[PDB]
Amino acid sequence: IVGGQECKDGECPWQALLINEENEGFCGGTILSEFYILTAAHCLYQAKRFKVRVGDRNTEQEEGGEAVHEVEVVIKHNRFTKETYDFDIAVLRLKTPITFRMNVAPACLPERDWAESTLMTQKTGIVSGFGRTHEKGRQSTRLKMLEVPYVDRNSCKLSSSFIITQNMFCAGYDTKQEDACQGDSGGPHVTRFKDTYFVTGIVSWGEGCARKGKYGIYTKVTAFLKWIDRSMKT
Amino acid sequence: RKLCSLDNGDCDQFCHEEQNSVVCSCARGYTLADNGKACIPTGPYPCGKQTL
Ligand SMILES: CNC(=O)c1ccc(N2C=C[C@H](NS(=O)(=O)/C=C/c3ccc(Cl)s3)C2=O)c(F)c1
Ligand SMILES: [Ca+2]
Ligand SMILES: [Mg+2]
Repeated sequence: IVGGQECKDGECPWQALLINEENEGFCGGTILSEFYILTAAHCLYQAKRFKVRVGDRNTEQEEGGEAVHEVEVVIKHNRFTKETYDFDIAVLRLKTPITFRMNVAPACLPERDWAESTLMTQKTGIVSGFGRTHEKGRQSTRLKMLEVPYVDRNSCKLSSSFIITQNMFCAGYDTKQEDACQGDSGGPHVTRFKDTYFVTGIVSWGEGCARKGKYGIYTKVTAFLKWIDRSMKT
Repeated sequence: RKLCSLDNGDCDQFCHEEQNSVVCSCARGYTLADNGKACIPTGPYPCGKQTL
């Protein structure tokens, strides 16, 4: 996360981190339930073996809420390809259930029509992660969050050098120095409504981080609600 | 602005328009209150709530 603020105690409880064999994060995730994590399909190419960590806000101290979980089943969208980054979504079923507590809770899955009419028409959404603090910097040792404005779809398509499919949406700023970045991909984009936070996107891709005339591109979760529901039953 | 487009039809969460009237519903883990509008968590650590 470039810019933004630190997630304070209990503010980002649905954050998950995909950690490699060396216990270092390489991608985010969103907690959906005691058994399921939502992430990006493209993250499943960034490490041979990985686990999921929840309840962590500082990677350099033991806060007492941290829990590591092994993955039992990886469910990648069968229409995803690295060539287009379309259908960039996967669900992970954990071997053991997440015990909810301070800093560990699921984000709500919304209904499609209501989310598109009411949540995606709000001014902003919230992205979070342990990713880079600058395009040319190190990963954050602190979980960060950032308010990102929803971006008009026409404006996004004109600013992009790649095809923005029906399965993608844009959020962020034209020139303001705030954006998601390297290591945040697969993480949560949530939208607040009456003090309840609903999953609205997955950090997917960007042409750099926080560049002028460029925005963050997120997987449009609302297009995949039936798919997520199916994946979480098997 | 009418029904659901009018302040979310007074619903806490999901709003639907059936037969010219508002119908509210809630995310899994919540139950719709007796008023047919508010959403009540069924247990601890309900989805979408910051933890206290
Ligand atoms: C359809 N477009 C693509 O196929 C595409 C385009 C650019 C990238 N790409 C190039 C550099 C970026 N790497 S990053 O780790 O810095 C991603 C950063 C993000 C910033 C805001 C986000 Cl939302 S994700 C990248 O993703 C990509 F992965 C796919
Ligand atoms: Ca820690
Ligand atoms: Mg920009």
